Amino acid sequence: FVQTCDSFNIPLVTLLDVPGFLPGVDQEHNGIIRHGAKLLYAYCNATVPRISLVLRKAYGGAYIVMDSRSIGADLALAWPTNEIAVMGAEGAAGVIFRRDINAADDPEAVRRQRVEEYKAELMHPYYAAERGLVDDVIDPADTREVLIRGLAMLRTKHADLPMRKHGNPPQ
Amino acid sequence: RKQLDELLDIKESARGGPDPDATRRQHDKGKLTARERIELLLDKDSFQEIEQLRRHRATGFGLEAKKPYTDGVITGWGTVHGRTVFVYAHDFRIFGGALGEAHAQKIHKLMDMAIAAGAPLVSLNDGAGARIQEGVTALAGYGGIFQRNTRASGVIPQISVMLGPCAGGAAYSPALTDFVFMVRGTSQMFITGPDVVRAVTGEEIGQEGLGGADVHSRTSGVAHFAYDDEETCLEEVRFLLSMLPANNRESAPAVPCDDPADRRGQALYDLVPADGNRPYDMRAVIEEIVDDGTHLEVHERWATNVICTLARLDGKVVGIVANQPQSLAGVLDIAASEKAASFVQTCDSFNIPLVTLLDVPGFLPGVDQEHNGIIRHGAKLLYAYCNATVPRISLVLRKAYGGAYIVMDSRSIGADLALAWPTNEIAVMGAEGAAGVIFRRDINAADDPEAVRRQRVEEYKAELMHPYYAAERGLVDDVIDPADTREVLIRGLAMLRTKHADLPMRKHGNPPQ
Amino acid sequence: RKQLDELLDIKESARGGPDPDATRRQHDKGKLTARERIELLLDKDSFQEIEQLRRHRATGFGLEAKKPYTDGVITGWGTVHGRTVFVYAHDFRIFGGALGEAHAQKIHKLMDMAIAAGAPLVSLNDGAGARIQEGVTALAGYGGIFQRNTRASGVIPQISVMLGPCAGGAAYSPALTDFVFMVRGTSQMFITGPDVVRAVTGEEIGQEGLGGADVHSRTSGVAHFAYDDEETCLEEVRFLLSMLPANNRESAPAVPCDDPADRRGQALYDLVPADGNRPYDMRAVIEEIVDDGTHLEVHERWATNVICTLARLDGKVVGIVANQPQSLAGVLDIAASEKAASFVQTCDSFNIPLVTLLDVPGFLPGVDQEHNGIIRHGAKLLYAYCNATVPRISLVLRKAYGGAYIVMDSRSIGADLALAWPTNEIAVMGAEGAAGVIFRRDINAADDPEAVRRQRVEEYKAELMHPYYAAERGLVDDVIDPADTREVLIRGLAMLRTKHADLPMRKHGNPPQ
Repeated sequence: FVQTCDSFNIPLVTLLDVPGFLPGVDQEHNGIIRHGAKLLYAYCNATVPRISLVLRKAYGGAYIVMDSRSIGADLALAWPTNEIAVMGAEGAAGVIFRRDINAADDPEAVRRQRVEEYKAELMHPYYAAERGLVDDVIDPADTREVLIRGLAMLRTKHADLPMRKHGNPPQ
Repeated sequence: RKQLDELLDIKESARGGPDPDATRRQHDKGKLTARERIELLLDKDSFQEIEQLRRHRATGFGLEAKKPYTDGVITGWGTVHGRTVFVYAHDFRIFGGALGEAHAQKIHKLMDMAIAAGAPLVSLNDGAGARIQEGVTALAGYGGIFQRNTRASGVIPQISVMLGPCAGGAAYSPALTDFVFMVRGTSQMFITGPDVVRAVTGEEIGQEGLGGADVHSRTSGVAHFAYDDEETCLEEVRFLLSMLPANNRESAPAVPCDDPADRRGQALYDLVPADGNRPYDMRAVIEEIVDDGTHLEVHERWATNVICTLARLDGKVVGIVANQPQSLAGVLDIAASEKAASFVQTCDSFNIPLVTLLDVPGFLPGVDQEHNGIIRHGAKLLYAYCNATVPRISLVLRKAYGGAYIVMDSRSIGADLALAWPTNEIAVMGAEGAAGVIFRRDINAADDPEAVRRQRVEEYKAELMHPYYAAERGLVDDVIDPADTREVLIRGLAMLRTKHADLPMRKHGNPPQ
Repeated sequence: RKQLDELLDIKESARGGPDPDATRRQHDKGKLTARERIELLLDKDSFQEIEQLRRHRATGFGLEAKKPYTDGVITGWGTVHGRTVFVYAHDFRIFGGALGEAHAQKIHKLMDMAIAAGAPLVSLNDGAGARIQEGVTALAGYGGIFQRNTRASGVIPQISVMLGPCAGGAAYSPALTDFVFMVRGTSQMFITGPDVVRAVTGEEIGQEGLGGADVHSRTSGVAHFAYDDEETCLEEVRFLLSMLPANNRESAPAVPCDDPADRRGQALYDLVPADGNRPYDMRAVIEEIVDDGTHLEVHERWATNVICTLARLDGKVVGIVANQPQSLAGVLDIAASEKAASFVQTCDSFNIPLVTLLDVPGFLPGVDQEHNGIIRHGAKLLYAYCNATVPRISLVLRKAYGGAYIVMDSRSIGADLALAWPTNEIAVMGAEGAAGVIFRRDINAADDPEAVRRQRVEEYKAELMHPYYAAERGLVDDVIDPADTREVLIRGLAMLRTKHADLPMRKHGNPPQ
């Protein structure tokens, strides 16, 4: 769909609420690595206006593949309900404070504390906006107007593609 | 003089990595260090390093205390067989080779230098995932890597060598490159690791069973090559680089050839039965034809019903796509279509001529094939050949039936030359089943309708499917002595060397996904 | 929702800046806030902000304690007269508007959006230098700004509005833009500030004396415009944008014109003396000729011996270069050459036609001019005209002597049309000088040498310097009724509107520095 829209000069709006990729032997053995790369390639190679908007979850590689600023989106927006993170706080605090959790008279209160400290520094709804990974956090009810105004500013976008016969996208 | 001593100390401290315990843990796993791998890849003394002394600038969660030199990736350039190559190599000893902001900017800088120079880019991968301590800031670093893989695609050769664990988004970087090499035991690739698959699906599986070199080499198609150890793997990376151009503005480098070029292939008379039911190893045919019997097979252990291999004819690189009658009777299926499409596309973008050897009875039948989309996967091979502008020669050895004849670089989809052996059967293969309608009057007359059907089918085949029918209609350019194959291909490719073809005005085609 | 209420609170907290004292301190200095300036520049309710919530991540020297939203810069886009314009404005209330790493990346992002969209870029500058506390890391942020100013140069109009202090490398960003506006009293620009000049050179000077709007407007040439207040300044920025195209692929936008193209110019008979010794204001001539007497003079108060101004003829933008006989007798000097070269280059790159009005006796003589390089500075104007591909019309009102005639868009350097009034004197030098050299021998002999001279001068002036000499030899295309000037220029420009001229195959010329 991205490839078709791109080649016929149709602007792309991506709405994220994605926890990750489908786990399983079925997915890895049938090549999610090469099939997932097709979506990534289509967005990276796209030259039409591109806006991404995170509604809720945007975790790990999936955040990056769904037209993140990092792969060339012209604008990235988020709702105040956004959770943009590499992984869950429980997992991250788990590894970082392994030593402090193993010790302590109350392992489960030192875990719950380090999770809250991790979330407060690295995983809150304003973290992405404070670092420029998203361009604004918006009132959900303004979504229609913000997309219209973004696309109108981007209507004249020229981007150049490299000198080649064709890319070698994943088959 | 104080300053020089300080400089030798800091360089020695950066070269040795963060501590010698981390080196021992790496060697204990049967893995080499980033620097040992760069030395095996590159010509002696060719390596020039960039940003050796780079360190992270992150804070929180103990990062201020652990700022090792290189920040976990070694970046620079050297030579392979005298030609410049750009390389980056993760250092697993530094945060498990995990991606930081500074680490990522070093990779961005090096990838940009490869694209700017028009020279190949080799990744020696041992490190996946964002540093959890840096957060999404570091995750965003993968974006710039993906953009650069995509900009470089079909511009400079990109080789990915997997020499360690690779979990999550990071695995997509190799997927965007031209060739993926894996080492058995020490390397794995998956998007979601075994811990999370157990928790979610309930399936129980180890790292090797989920995403080992044997999985990706034989089942998934993610790995083009698999090797027992790092030494053999990096030897074959050097050999592949010797068969590829530096960039899409050059042809693969030619070598001097002692192998005469008029050397007759009388052995082909015995290797290929005239009995169309008996199989053979198509590799034995390739080995007879190409310079010194040398070829580098890609996806050797995936979809073995097709062969994709790089070889030389009169010292000049060629890519060969060939049905393997030994394996699923040489039919095309989803996997073979994906394998051949990928190979044709790569050769085309790097100015490598294509020779297609046909012995194909059709496509693999089954609910499995139709339900999982052979229509859109088979179209990938068709698109890759139709869209190809390198010299293209097809040669029918035995069977070429239906759509499969047309898809395997027929003259009808734009092959420059089509040849056939006298053993060729080029047919539509629907006569059985058309015979009912075509001969309905004769069958209805009966006195054994089945034997009058079988007779009229044989009469149809004798008039429209004999060995000289294609040649008499111009579907093939000649019927040749099998033993002249090597010479005819050499002379064909030499006539086509100067072929320019123009591609249409577009951003890109919309090939089937 | 709790989340919406939190969002309105954080946005209100970002809009109002770090503390309520800071706004009053900005107003007390006679300055507006960044947001008030953006409201004066842009059409009501057109402004869309990006990265309002961005905050720094630096840790030196007490920074970790004050991380205000937005950093020190407001970035976004809106419209001026319905056309999209990109803007960044320093917020002096945050670290004195000084450049941090995050602040710089916001500016990089916004400049990239302007270049990608092909629309003008306006900087509302109130911020001096890198944050000293962030160090070389922050300083390197200016590099990316400089690269983008350079890539954008002659592609999109770049306007710099100086509304505060500007010390150091930062001043070079405006220098790379097309037009610099300054406000008297509240704005200054210098590379080295008064503190450091005292310590090193021992000269004592204030900020206003070193780099005020009057210094840069009248002496240095760094400022194209100067205004008493911000309100008039930003009104004139909007007016300049209405005369410029969005990018180098468009012409300046035309407006409807009810000022007839038909004769209006009988006043020119009185404004311009036939007595070649007597001055006049060349602006009075321009005001007669152009639509409604409206023109926007650039570098009004610098090198007043030349006029560069933007006006309209029949609703279409034109750039006018004209000698000012009122000021240094209308000679060309270093400053005038630099001023006109800059103006011709800008008009050419933005597809604005050029009309040149000559009344020029020669170049300013003296050691000062020759020793400070009139040879290389005069060549800048020559290069700009020779290299120009827009429609070009020159019109000689009175004097056009020697190299000055040739440099001011003569037919000989590629003017499409050259016109003259019947008051024209086109010659290699004055009659006095020419007769002097030609008849040196006959004057030095005979009786009444200062009477033979008087005779030969009168004969030279009558025979070689009459108003029809140039026209009879094809150096000018026509001699016109002064009162027809407006109509002849309109008709000439309309014939030349479709002019395509090709530029040579090169990275860039090597114009004189």
